[PDB]
Amino acid sequence: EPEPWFFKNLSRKDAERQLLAPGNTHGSFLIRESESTAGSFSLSVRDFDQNQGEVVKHYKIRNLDNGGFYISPRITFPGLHELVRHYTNASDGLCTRLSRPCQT
Amino acid sequence: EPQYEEIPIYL
Repeated sequence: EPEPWFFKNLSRKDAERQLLAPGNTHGSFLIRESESTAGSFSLSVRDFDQNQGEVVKHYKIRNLDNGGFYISPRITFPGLHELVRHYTNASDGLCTRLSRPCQT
Repeated sequence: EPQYEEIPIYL
């Protein structure tokens, strides 16, 4: 649709406050447009650190030419929806498995 | 400039 994890104009610092709000837990995520790098997307994910507690981590989602997304060129996807589906099924290298979209 | 994570390779 509007896909529930897609918050395209959210800054890094607001993505962080958003994911660390009540209602979110480990694996809670959102995809936004990149702040530092124009043209890309960034995946923001809530995670559990052994010694630090709740933390937000950020990955770069990059464009393969035209219609290909990846975080690592190892696996690429036709759209952001398939990327999200993959890392919900298995962390596959990611700091954590993705569970549910950022609750607002 | 702001920190991003990467997916590691297995070595």
